[PDB]
Amino acid sequence: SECVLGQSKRVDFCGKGYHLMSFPQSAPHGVVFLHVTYVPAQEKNFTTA
Amino acid sequence: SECVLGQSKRVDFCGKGYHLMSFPQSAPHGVVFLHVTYVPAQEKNFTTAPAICHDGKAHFPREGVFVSNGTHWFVTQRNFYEPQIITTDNTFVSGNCDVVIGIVNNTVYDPLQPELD
Amino acid sequence: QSIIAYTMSLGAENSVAYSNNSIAIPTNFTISVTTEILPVSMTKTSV
Amino acid sequence: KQIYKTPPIKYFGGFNFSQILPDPSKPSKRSPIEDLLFNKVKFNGLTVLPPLLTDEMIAQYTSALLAGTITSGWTFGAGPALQIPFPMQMAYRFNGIGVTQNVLYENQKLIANQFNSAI
Ligand SMILES: *[C@@H]1O[C@H](CO)[C@@H](O[C@@H]2O[C@H](CO)[C@@H](O)[C@H](O)[C@H]2NC(C)=O)[C@H](O)[C@H]1NC(C)=O
Ligand SMILES: *[C@@H]1O[C@H](CO)[C@@H](O[C@@H]2O[C@H](CO)[C@@H](O)[C@H](O)[C@H]2NC(C)=O)[C@H](O)[C@H]1NC(C)=O
Ligand SMILES: *[C@@H]1O[C@H](CO)[C@@H](O[C@@H]2O[C@H](CO)[C@@H](O)[C@H](O)[C@H]2NC(C)=O)[C@H](O)[C@H]1NC(C)=O
Ligand SMILES: *[C@@H]1O[C@H](CO)[C@@H](O[C@@H]2O[C@H](CO)[C@@H](O)[C@H](O)[C@H]2NC(C)=O)[C@H](O)[C@H]1NC(C)=O
Ligand SMILES: *[C@@H]1O[C@H](CO)[C@@H](O)[C@H](O)[C@H]1NC(C)=O
Ligand SMILES: *[C@@H]1O[C@H](CO)[C@@H](O)[C@H](O)[C@H]1NC(C)=O
Ligand SMILES: *[C@@H]1O[C@H](CO)[C@@H](O)[C@H](O)[C@H]1NC(C)=O
Repeated sequence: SECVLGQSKRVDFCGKGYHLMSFPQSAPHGVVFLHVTYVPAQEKNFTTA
Repeated sequence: SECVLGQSKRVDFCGKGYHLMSFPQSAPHGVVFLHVTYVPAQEKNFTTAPAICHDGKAHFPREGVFVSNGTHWFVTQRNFYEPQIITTDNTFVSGNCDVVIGIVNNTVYDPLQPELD
Repeated sequence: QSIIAYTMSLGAENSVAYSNNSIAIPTNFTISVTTEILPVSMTKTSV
Repeated sequence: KQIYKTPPIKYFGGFNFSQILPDPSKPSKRSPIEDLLFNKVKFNGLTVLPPLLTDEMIAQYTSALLAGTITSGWTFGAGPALQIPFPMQMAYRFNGIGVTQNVLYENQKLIANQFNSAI
């Protein structure tokens, strides 16, 4: 319900990173979730106020 | 805690639809939840575009989607059909019209000039 | 009128009218109410 | 509620989902990844009963969830399915995490190509 039929803000509930979307797959006696996440990269430092 | 003492964004945790509110009732050895939800109805289809070009610049909505009724384009909010004219106070500018795929030409109206005649 | 047997159906079939420049937006809404029931306790027994 | 189907063209602004959608050239109609997933896993009064739902029927629930999401996002879980172009669906999803929506629209090809390799 919360990872496939919507977008969750729950941390680590729908994969590692910032949740974008998920796709289900069927497995024998189980379910597999393909978690699509947003991960930032290549930071620079700045002065702030 | 999460359905009665607040508003939840968890899907299907507080009923079917968009959670508005819930009321508890007592049952013998149990609890009954009356879930109040928001359900949209009666959709219409429209043509859309991600951005609008004006003066060679790309305009993106602050909130909402661009729709076309067949002859004119409007900005609407995403959850209820309520069109308004596309202005410089409704949108923001970012980038040029060379990177957005599917951008369309339209007029974005500036309120300043017709006040200054 | 006869115990018939069949292969259950999973539900009404429906195609979404997808295109690359079409959107569907609601113009009205309803307020729905639904129930959910949860047990909280049993009888306390002692032998 | 309903069993959704994708349109014949199967081209969603680039994003390529062929590894998770069913393969029409198979008796089972599983996806390429589902075929891998099922390839890894009577006595003295004892018996094993069959499940009520066959695995074909489960595959039909999964393809309906996939077809609903790729074409209407999350709207079909709260009411009627409302179509919106997929590229615009992705842009709303970046907005939900606090990223401004032009990041997708100006970089649509990059995100779609990087996704396709990552999957
Ligand atoms: C789309 O909506 C517009 C606005 O309602 C319609 O255009 C006309 O716009 C002028 C102002 O520029 C109004 O005075 C007219 O009353 C509008 N006509 C109508 C019928 O509303 C336009 O007709 C609509 N397009 C379609 C295809 O329905
Ligand atoms: C949207 O409007 C712009 C600006 O008028 C159009 O850009 C022109 O495109 C034509 C070719 O179609 C060129 O000959 C002109 O030099 C362009 N003008 C400028 C100022 O660069 C653009 O083509 C329009 N888009 C559509 C789909 O009609
Ligand atoms: C939205 O839906 C409601 C019905 O659920 C509409 O309200 C009804 O409108 C008709 C006339 O069209 C009246 O005869 C009914 O008495 C109304 N019902 C109620 C409960 O008031 C409403 O008009 C719809 N809105 C639009 C824009 O179509
Ligand atoms: C989606 O990705 C698949 C691969 O996962 C593409 O199918 C392969 O395409 C290459 C050429 O690019 C062929 O050499 C392979 O034989 C293809 N594999 C199969 C199983 O046919 C597919 O073309 C991609 N779809 C789109 C629209 O780009
Ligand atoms: C930012 O500066 C700190 C030292 O103040 C340094 O350790 C860090 O690596 C720098 N970050 C980047 C991306 O250069
Ligand atoms: C929108 O158009 C599609 C065909 O492109 C059609 O199947 C669908 O029923 C239409 N929606 C409405 C509310 O008319
Ligand atoms: C949508 O696809 C049609 C072909 O089915 C094509 O003619 C049209 O240009 C496409 N629209 C966009 C915005 O790419």
